[PDB]
Order: sequence, then C-alpha cells, then structure tokens
Amino acid sequence: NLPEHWTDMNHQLFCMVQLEPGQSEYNTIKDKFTRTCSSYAIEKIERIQNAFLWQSYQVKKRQMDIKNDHKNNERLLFHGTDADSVPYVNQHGFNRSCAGKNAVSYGKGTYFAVDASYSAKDTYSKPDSNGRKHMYVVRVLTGVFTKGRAGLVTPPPKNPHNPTDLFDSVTNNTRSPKLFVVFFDNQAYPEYLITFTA
Amino acid sequence: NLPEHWTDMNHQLFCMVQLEPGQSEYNTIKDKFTRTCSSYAIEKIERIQNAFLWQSYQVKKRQMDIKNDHKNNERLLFHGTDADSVPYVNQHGFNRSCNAVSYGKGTYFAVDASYSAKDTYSKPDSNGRKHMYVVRVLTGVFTKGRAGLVTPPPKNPHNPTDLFDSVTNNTRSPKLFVVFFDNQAYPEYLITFTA
Ligand SMILES: O=C1N=NC(=O)c2cc(OCc3cccc(Br)c3)ccc21
Repeated sequence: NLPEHWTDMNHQLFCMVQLEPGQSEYNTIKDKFTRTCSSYAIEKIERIQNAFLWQSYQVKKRQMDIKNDHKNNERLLFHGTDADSVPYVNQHGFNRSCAGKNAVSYGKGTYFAVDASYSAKDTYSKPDSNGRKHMYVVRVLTGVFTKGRAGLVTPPPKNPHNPTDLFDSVTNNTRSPKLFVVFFDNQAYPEYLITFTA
Repeated sequence: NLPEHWTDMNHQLFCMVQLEPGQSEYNTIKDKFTRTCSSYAIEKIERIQNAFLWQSYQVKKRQMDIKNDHKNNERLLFHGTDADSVPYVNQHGFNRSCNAVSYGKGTYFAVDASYSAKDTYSKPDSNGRKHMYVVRVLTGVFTKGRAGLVTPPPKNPHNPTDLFDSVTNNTRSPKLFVVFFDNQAYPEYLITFTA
C-alpha cells in the first residue's frame, strides 16, 4: 500500500529522496518551516520512504480512525534531533526510550512541536561539527488529547473508572496546543528531514 | 485476516473467550503449562481476541519474515503479571515503559511456565489467583543481552541500524527473551491458576 508518488525503490525497503525547490512538495514544507524560522536557511529537504515504518503507521492510523469516528486524528508536526540520531530515526522512527527530558515535561514520551521555531532550538536540533541542524516533519496520530503531566508513561484514561480506555496523546494546552507527546511505537511517521543552518 | 480458531465477536474488535476444558485448544495450552507447572491448579484458560493487537503483530511478523529471509521468527513464551495489569495487557499488550531488567529495558518472556509462575511475576491477588499469559513473541535472530540496552544490539557494528530482533540470557540454551518494541508480542491466552 506504498503511496503512488514515491520514487520506485527497486524491491528495496528504504530510500531518502532529495526534493527540488519550485515543486509544491518542497515549497509547502519550506513555507511551514519559514512561518516561524525566517532567520534560518534550508540546505535541503529529503522525503523519507521507509516501507515498514509506513505500513505500521498506516495500520495504527486506520485503527484510530475506526476507534474515534470522524476525528481528524493526524497532525503534521516538527521534531528537532542531533546528527547522531538521524540514521536510527530514518530506519526505526521515534523511540520513547531514547527521548530526552523536555524543559517543560507533560509526560515521558516523544515530543512533537506545532512550530518549527520550537524544534529549531539548539537543545533539540543540535548543530553538528559542520553547523548543520536537523528537523523532521512528522505525521503524528494526535487523535483525542488532554493536557499531560510530568509523571505519565502512557496517555491518561478518558475516564478514571475505565483505566484502559486512553487518550491517544497529551499536549501542553488543549485550547492552544503547541506540543504533543506520544507514548507508543508507530504513532509517528518521519515524512521529511530538513537540513538547515544559521 | 482474523484466525480460524477465533469464535464470532458479533462485529466487535475485542473479546476474552473462556476455553472449554477437554477440547484440543484447551488441552494444547494446558500441556504447555503443565510441562513445568504440574503442581499448580488451573481455574480457567481464556483466548484473547484483540483484532487491533493481532493486526499490528501480524504486520511486524510479515516484515521480520521478509527482513530475515525465512520464517521461524516466532516462539510461544510465558509472561506472569499482577491482576491489576491484566486489563491493560488484554487491550494494549506489552509495554516496556511499565522486577530485574539485567538483559535490557524491554518486556521479559520465559521459555518455562515455572519461571513466570514465581510470585514476583504472577503475584497472587486477594483470593490467591495467579495470572500468566501464553504469548506469541517475534524473537527472530537473537544475541546475549546486557544491562541498560534500550534496543537489541546491531548484528554488525559497521551497520549500527541493522539490529538483532531480541536478546536472551543465553544464546545456546535460552530461558528468557526480551523484546524492545510494541507489537513484537501478541498475548494469545490468559491462564488463571493457584499454587
Ligand atoms: O514472566 C515474566 N513476567 N514479568 C517479568 O518481568 C519477567 C521477567 C523475567 O526475567 C527477569 C530476569 C532478569 C534477570 C535474570 C533473570 Br534469571 C530473570 C522472566 C519472566 C517474567
């Protein structure tokens, strides 16, 4: 069920595809980034074609679309990371067990930002030895969310008398969400890698 | 693609089905337990019919069968748990974020029911009832674990992203397996028993 606009991968399971400025695909990601990161400049944007991560993510999306009934369950969010983590994330996606404690913790999970400006902080997108910073653009199954708390290892129950029926994600603020935390594998697909510099 | 031996769920996606004693499915699961736990009393065995967990597990199985270029990635293993964790596991399966973790920070599965039957794992409830899962685990290609692992090690440190599927206490004669990812383990049966 691989998307028809992906490059042919020749029975291979992984490929990074360099995008061309002037194409709508490149320009919409550039605009989404520059909305809050006008001071930085983009070196390049790569489409991540990971067949296995895509399959698992799409199975979780279809399950959450069934479970939630007519919710927009998916948001396009940002995740800054260090150069050392980029090969693992490209192949294996986002592992909560590898996640750094956030300066404002709303739970022990993987953090995704609404604003590129947040992920552009040196604390998340650490400049490598050549001054390159790295930010993923990520399909995240935010589903139905509530304000998190520092102690969470899973999203909280919607109802305390039904502890197993969980929120899909948590946020910093349900009125004005600026970040989302997810606690399960295959709940985020890294779709694009932005390489950028000051 | 819901298995043959599952019974009708009336268009629902989750059911716990009590097995009939004396029929093949019950007898098969009873014998796997009684191989090392003949001194315990089985109160009941339930088949876990969780369509979402099953689907995510079968996708991983298909992926691991392609990656390893053969089948034989699956083992039937035991997991003891406290009564309060049973509803979570039935619905969401096994969560590494939730005892000793000497071979890594993953979910632990025993080759022998007798290991899972220890009170430290299958903690007796108020009434003395103990709980153990029979689990389909995608052990795949495994190596020896060690303390502090958050994922299995690489097969070759010249390709750090190509990983073993699981780790064990002992590669020649394993008695436990640790997996580090959601949906590498399907809880298939729950055994309620006493000492
Ligand atoms: O069935 C289980 N249910 N919950 C567990 O945490 C568990 C853990 C487990 O190995 C833990 C361990 C660690 C180091 C040395 C030795 Br020896 C054993 C085996 C079975 C189980």
